[PDB]
Amino acid sequence: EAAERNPTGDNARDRLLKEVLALQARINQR
Amino acid sequence: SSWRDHGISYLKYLNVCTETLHSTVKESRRAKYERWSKPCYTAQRPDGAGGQETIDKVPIHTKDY
Amino acid sequence: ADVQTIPMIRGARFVALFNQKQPSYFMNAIVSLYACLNGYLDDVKVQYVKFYEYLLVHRDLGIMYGTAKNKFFYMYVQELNYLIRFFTLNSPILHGELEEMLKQHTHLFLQHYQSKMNAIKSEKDVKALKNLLYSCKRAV
Amino acid sequence: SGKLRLYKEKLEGYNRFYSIVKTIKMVTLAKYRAAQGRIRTRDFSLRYTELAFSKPQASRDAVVAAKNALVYIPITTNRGSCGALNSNIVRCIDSVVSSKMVLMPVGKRGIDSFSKLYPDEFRYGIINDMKESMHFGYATFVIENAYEVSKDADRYQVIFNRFVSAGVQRNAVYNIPSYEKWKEDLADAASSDNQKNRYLFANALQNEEEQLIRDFFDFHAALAVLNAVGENELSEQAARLVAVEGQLTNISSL
Amino acid sequence: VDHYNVAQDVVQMLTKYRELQDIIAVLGIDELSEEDKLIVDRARKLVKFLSQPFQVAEVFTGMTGHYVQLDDTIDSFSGLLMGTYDQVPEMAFYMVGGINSVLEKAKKMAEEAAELEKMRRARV
Amino acid sequence: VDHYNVAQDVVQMLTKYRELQDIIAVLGIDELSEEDKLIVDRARKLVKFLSQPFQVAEVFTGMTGHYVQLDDTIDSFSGLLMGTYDQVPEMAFYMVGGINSVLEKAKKMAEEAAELEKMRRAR
Amino acid sequence: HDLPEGFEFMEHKVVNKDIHAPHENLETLRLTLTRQDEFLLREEPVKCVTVTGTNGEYGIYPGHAYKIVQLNPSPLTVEYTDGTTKKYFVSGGFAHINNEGSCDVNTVECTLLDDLDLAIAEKELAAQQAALGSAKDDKAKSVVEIRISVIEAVIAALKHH
Ligand SMILES: O=c1ccn([C@@H]2O[C@H](COP(=O)(O)OP(=O)(O)OP(=O)(O)O)[C@@H](O)[C@H]2O)c(=O)[nH]1
Repeated sequence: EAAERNPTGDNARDRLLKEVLALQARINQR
Repeated sequence: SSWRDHGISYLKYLNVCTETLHSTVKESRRAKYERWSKPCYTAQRPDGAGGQETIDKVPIHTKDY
Repeated sequence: ADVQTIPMIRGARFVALFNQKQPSYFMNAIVSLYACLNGYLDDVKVQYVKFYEYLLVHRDLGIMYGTAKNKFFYMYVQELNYLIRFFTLNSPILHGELEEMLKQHTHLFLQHYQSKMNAIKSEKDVKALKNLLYSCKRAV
Repeated sequence: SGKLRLYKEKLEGYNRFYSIVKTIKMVTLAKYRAAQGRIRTRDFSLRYTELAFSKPQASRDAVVAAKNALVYIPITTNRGSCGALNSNIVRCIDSVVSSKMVLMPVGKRGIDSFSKLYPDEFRYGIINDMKESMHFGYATFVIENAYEVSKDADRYQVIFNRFVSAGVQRNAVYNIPSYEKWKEDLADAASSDNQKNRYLFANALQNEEEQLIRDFFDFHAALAVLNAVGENELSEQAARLVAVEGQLTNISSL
Repeated sequence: VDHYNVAQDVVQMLTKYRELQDIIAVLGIDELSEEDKLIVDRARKLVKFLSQPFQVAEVFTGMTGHYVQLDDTIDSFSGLLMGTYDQVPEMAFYMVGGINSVLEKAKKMAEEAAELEKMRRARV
Repeated sequence: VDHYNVAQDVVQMLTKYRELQDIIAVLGIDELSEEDKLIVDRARKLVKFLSQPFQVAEVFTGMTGHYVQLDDTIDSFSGLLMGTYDQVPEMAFYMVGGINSVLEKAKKMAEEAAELEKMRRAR
Repeated sequence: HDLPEGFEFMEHKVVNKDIHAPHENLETLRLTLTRQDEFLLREEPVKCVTVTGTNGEYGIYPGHAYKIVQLNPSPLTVEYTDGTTKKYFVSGGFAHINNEGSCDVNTVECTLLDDLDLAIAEKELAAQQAALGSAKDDKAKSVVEIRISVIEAVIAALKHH
């Protein structure tokens, strides 16, 4: 709580990985 | 009849009956039928230390029912 | 080639200790082998053996936590190499302090280090630990 | 020369690897033809079992609402060399993983594979020595342990291998809903026009006493288990014969 | 240091896979320990990943070449060893550049697979 | 005659054990018959019982050497072949002299095993 | 990833007669006598079948109403349109009778009465009787009495004919 008081390239890889995982899960469903 | 009151399930009742029926079969024919009523199953969990622990939750032999 | 027996537990840690990058001083090497021989590393995971050795040689947990009651036997006294080479590590002059030194070191190491190491799940922390252990291979 | 004889020794081992495997092919071509009697005498015991449990339900609604434990009972072989049966079953189980999943696999390979892979869902496994014929008692042992693992279970599902032909071994699933959900559906099939084919069957059970219904439920559940293990054995021997051919050809190429 | 550690880990993985490959060929891939199946799958992905389409072989490969910066070589392989890409198909690593290209190829393969699944399902 | 017969039986058993080893390698020890495993268990003891610590290799081995008499060797192997020592642990035949040393080592093995069991029991 | 249900591979389903339909005069009962997932008789036309359920004996002829019977250790009689008789003995199970003219008798064990031996049956009863006297507890006595009931049924079944 006291931490709250006072206190991009890798994101693209995470975004792509999430999309691929989503597609691989969607195909499983139907 | 009276086995239900003691908690014995129906499936165990059938196993006892089948063993008894196989008992009465002729000695010549007993071999065929008796292979269908010979317990050969167990329940085991791999132990922590590369071993096998048996689980005694269900009986295997009609004598111990 | 052919059930966690003492021979098989201690052998794997022996092999892990055998990895090196630079020659080791006799005192440091003999005392690490002694420890792994007498089962002092049984509770230590194989991956952490090198880290355990590094602390034993280049650090002193007993002094850090103020639990060192030894009189002379400390790993920072490099002159002990020749005393060890004369009397043996299984001699009354040196055996008792060595056992106490390794007994305090094991207890302190397990309590303060291994517990935290086994509790790491963050990717940043996991990667940091991996770098540490690999470095410990190339240090001791 | 040693180098030349190194190859000769290597080929000497290969030449006998074949003989031992060839004898295994003969061993597994006796048991395949011994268990071929089932091919003739199957496909008739489970007729009213279909009505009791045959419900082509969706694969999502039946697992999304896992209010209680779901007890999976995959069938796996004791010995390896069977083929891809165990691997596929694991894939079929991995695809259903849930918070409310409990595993009671069958066979030593099933226990070892499912103990390591999913370690907080596995409970314990059943092992049968392939010495006698797969009988009713073994099935009753599977069911009793399954109930004790999770008595308050939404469903008990058996995942086994169906032997369509000598070269076709598909994966089949017998799903057994617990008493409470089964009697509720049995009550709807009786009163309502829905589930016409089960209307007469359901009303013919509601007329009888409850203990008879409970015995009926357990009895048909055992039969489904008995069919699965019986089929899984026949698929096992058939698959091993095929696999023990692949090893022969690999050892011939070498 | 990161470059050195990653390289050694890759070599160790490939070394073990070679030894397991002897068993695989004779008996079969399904006669192995479940731990050694994970190593095999990771090793196979590494072997596929090491391949690269060169810009000088656009005729023999039929594909545009790639230039992979060393900082992407280290990061991509380091992540693969950790196992964060286990879900990705094996073939996605074949004839590609960095990890980003792997993910894009995986996305296309997933889209094609979904289309095929849709066609099969619609056939019912 | 006893010496000749014992030696031939040992050689035959070793030869058979090597053939059975291929089957143990491919099928596994489980699939061997009752007779075959008895050959395996007896043969392994023969393999280890042939080993002997020499009086000149004490530095290499760290144990005192043994001088086995001719009669002792024949009797010890003869009893082993017919199963007189089937219940003795396998390792009791490793790096020892005559049969007497085998029994002493087995006794020592039993004592240490009992101590380990006692230590485990206290835990 | 959807898996087939194990009943899809079975091509002999149960035919139920819609209640709002005309009646048919049937002279044959299609019997299916099964043991441990093995049919001893398959859609075999029989004139009549006699079965012993918990309440009593039922004589099932063609057109019998829909009913489910919980069998008990007892003989089962199957009489063909020839008038020839085949007698089995069952240890338990269920009998499903359909108004369409079918009877599926699934038993845990179904053995021809010829196979059973009366001499063996008699000595076995004596042994269990001694155990029942020395049977340790109530549960053990109940199990022993289950065996005696089956044995006496077998003995009585064979003494009948
Ligand atoms: O108090 C009761 C009432 C009924 N019942 C049970 O309910 C069921 C009703 O059965 P039915 O009414 O459908 O037929 P039924 O009398 O001809 O039955 P059987 O004797 O021929 O089998 C029968 O199985 C009867 O035993 C009891 O057990 N107790």
